[PDB]
Amino acid sequence: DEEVAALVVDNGSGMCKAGFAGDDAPRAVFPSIVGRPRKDSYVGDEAQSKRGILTLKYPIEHGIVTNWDDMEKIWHHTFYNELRVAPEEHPVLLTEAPLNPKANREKMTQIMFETFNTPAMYVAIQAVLSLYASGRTTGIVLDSGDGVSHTVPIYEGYALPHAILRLDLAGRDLTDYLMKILTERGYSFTTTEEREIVRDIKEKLCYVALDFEQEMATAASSSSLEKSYELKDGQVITIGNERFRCPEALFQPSFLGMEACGIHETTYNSIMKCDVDIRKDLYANTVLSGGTTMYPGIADRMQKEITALAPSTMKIKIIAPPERKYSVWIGGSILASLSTFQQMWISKQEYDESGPSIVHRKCF
Ligand SMILES: Nc1ncnc2c1ncn2[C@@H]1O[C@H](COP(=O)(O)OP(=O)(O)O)[C@@H](O)[C@H]1O
Repeated sequence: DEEVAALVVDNGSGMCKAGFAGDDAPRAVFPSIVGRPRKDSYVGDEAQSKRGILTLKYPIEHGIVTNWDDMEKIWHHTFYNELRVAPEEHPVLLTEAPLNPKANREKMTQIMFETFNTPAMYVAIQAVLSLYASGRTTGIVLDSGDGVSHTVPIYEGYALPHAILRLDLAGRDLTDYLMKILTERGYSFTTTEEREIVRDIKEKLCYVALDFEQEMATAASSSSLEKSYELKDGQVITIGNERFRCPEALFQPSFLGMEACGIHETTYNSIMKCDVDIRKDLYANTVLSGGTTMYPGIADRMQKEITALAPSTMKIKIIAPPERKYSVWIGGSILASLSTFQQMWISKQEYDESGPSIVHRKCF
């Protein structure tokens, strides 16, 4: 091979995924955190491990970069610590959130070429990459991560900004809600350490009920839905209706005091904002992505809820890839490996010729 490996870096609100184009999975995943004492800067797992003696910062808390100084440190960490490569020696494909401000796109571009001296780079919308990973160029993606969720209609490879909806309800909120209802049950999960334990309980024992009320009735009259969970100190606790009550908040945000529409309604509203001529393509190609869409039963629940909102004559299909937790990264690996994509990279030459603003033309 003549070309060096290209890098794929998925910038997540909670976890960053990094690896090499062509691979089937990211080589590294770490917390999008930077910490400094209350070694001068700590990034990733280490910052989390030593959070006791540090003040943590979340530079991309809700999907959008808010502090470029710390984001630069996360990227430095990604190259030198996680992937152990020199960025000046590899093209880099970066991901961005839907509705990312134009100025931010230019900033990312300038930093890659001027700070890291990348030989080439490109930036793609997360939702679009997930759609690519599913083998489609048209459809609507419901991306629910750690600090944010989005419904992104995509037609022929292009996201439709006017129809994109943002929901400030995701994995983080669900974890805290589970801590709250488990505490109401009689336990006590309130500390940061306990938040990590509940996050684990959430990822392992929660599920989306097909019918909330029926599930609540079953849990109230029997122990058939109860599951045991063992804490590190040996204590075994019981999780009952909390298993499905937690993710139910995605469909009924009021449980969290939020007036926002649930994910099914948000998906429907996005589709309705698109040209009537492509709505059927979206209904027939609703793809789920992100860690928060991993709950067992979520696909069937979405199918049921969307069917209730859409015309009776509409064909509804929910696609839930088993590997959807990393579909963004995988889509990037696929894209960066495409023969026709090689001409699309922004080269250092092109950057020197046109400057940061070239990103709008090259990465439309
Ligand atoms: N199996 C699972 N069930 C439910 N939630 C999960 C599961 N696996 C991961 N999560 C949650 O998904 C979120 C992270 O997903 P991700 O798409 O990586 O987000 P981001 O890109 O914003 O960091 C976290 O809140 C995590 O707890």
